[PDB]
Amino acid sequence: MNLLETRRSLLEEMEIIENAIAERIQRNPELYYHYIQESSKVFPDTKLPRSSLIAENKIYKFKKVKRKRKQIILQQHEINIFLRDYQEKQQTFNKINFERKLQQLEKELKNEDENFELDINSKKDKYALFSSSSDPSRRTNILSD
Amino acid sequence: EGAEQVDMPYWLYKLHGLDREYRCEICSNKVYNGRRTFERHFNEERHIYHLRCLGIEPSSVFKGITKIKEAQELWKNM
Amino acid sequence: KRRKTEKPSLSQLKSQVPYPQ
Amino acid sequence: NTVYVGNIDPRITKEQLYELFIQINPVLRIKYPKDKVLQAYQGYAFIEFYNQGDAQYAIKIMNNTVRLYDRLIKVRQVPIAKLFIKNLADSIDSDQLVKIFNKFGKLIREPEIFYLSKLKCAYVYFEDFEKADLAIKSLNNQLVANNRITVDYAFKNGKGNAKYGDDVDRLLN
Amino acid sequence: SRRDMEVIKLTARYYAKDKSIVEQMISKDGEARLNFMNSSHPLHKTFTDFVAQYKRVYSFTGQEIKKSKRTILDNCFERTQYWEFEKDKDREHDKLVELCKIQFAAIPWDKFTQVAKFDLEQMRLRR
Amino acid sequence: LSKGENVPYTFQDEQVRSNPYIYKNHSGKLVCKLCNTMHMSWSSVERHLGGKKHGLNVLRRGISIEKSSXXXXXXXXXXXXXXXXXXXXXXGSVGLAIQVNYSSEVKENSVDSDDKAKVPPLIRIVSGLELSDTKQKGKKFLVIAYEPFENIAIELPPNEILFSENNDMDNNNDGVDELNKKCTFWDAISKLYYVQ
Ligand SMILES: [Zn+2]
Ligand SMILES: [Zn+2]
Repeated sequence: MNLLETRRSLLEEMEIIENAIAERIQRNPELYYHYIQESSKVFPDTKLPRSSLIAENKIYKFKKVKRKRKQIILQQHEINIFLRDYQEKQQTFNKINFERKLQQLEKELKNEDENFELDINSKKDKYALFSSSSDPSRRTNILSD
Repeated sequence: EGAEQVDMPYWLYKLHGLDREYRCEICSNKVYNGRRTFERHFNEERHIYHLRCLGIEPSSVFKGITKIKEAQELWKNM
Repeated sequence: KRRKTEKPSLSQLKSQVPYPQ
Repeated sequence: NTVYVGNIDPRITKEQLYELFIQINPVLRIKYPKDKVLQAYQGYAFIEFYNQGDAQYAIKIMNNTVRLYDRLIKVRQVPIAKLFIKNLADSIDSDQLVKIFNKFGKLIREPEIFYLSKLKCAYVYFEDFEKADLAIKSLNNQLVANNRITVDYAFKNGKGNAKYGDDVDRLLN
Repeated sequence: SRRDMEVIKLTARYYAKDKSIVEQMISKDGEARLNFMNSSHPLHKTFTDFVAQYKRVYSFTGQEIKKSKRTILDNCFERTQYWEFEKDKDREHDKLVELCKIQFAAIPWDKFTQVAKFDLEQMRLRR
Repeated sequence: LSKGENVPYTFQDEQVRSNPYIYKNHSGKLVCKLCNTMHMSWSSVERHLGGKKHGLNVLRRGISIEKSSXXXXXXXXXXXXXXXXXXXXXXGSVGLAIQVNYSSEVKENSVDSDDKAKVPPLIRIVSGLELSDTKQKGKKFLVIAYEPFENIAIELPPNEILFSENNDMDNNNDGVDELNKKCTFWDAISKLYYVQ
């Protein structure tokens, strides 16, 4: 097994997760804001956003719809498990990090030529594995798969 | 989701008289969508086939036919 | 209404006619 | 009575057609279309004679005879039972259908095989409403090729009405 | 597609270290298998991705990532912020375009006053 | 208003017509053979042509052929800018390139109220079939326009030059049209509009 591929897939998954919890923080800034505010009173150094942003529930220009408490908390616990995954992958990654061989492997790649099958499930199954509304048919449950 | 704030000849077929519900009884209780079209049914292959094969001979006396029954007594009058 | 719906069929009218067409 | 004529040069005019066919028989009427869009003759006409005797005569003598603008002139003379059948077997050939329904009644045309829903169905054309009633009576809800088939009238709503027996009887007559 | 994927990613693995092994392989074998090497073949683009990615793994080899929870959160927030910014740029652009359409639609193309009668992409930049 | 054209009567058994449609029947009135509409004066005729009715009948006749097989407030000093035409060539054919220069902060110092100031010059291909004088015609013009300055035109006898085929990779910001995004550059910092 070429470690390059494994470490690659790792960095890629980490990227995917960051992107997910970032999309979340995007749709409803409260998710971060809420959190950050509390953090403020535990670790005094923490820099917190402009009050106006917090109130208007906006991150830059667009003011986002206010969400109810149950959902905010939910997504916060979801992001919690996400960050857990991330921490794990980061860990394993830290613990993990010619021509004749090129043709050597390219030769074995000829193995099982008759494999009629469409393969669109590596980044899609992950991207999907971590996105909003991943449970219902279309749009019923905010929770990711 | 995404409610962010900042900071064809309709009158023509009625005018012409088409796409209006109508039915011919002698032909398969068939439906016709226009009165001009049904007035064109009077001279047709299948309509004359229903008449002539029915025993009611073709052309212009029977034009105003709708139901199968009345034109039978009309043909007895013929 | 009733007079509009009272009308005889045109084929009923043909029989009264010597030149029905 | 009326004869179709075709392969006509648009330069052939109405008086030229008349003078042409009066040589054959007397001509009652001539309908010789004129395109409004192109303002030209579309190259085929209709000549209505005084009877189908002169009509057929002109069909026999006139066909492949006169040569106008190097192009030859052409002359040509100018309701059944339908049963829907559902859940057919995939091993049932159209010819096998023909064999199955011939014993009940003569077919005016060939069956029509189509797929609904996966679901093999066919339209069978009988020349007789009564023979259609026979194929219905015997073949309705029956097992052929180890598959249960349903035999009824096809929609037009469905065939087999009271006026349908009356007029189909006449078309048989 | 597992075959294509595998060959792309493998030739990408080797191409990431030397870039000389593939340029030799192409001349040695002569197989329509590696037809993605030319920028003509669509997949080529994705290739340019994979290699880059592998090139990246070579970046911090011997260095560990010690990002903490706080930090990861801060980062995801900043990414969000970026996305919002980009979104705003897109919006503005759409607006300007709209203006242009209005004015173009609203000027006299019959006020003629002619005189005579009869690469830009690298030019539409700055240097 | 007739622009000196001679419209022959319908019965005169058809010199090429501008529009082979408007005729005069046996009487003196003017008619549209397609539309079958009578018109008293040539002004009414022009209303008919500029009307959607006639156009619809034109599209219907074309279908028959296939079957048979901000404007108000626009500042205008009408000042002719300076163009610099030059025969170009690349690969694999020949194309034209124009270099239009604009004012050097001479008069644009009095108007800076973000009123379409962000809008760059615009180009359009116009057929000479329509002119204020309507005398001669039959060729195209590559008109270039900017709010204050006066319009400019360049005659294009060649049916097609530099009319490329999918130059970029189909990206959709229509701006004004495929022509403008496809082949124009607006050096707004120096006020130089290039077109090719
Ligand atoms: Zn009928
Ligand atoms: Zn008109």
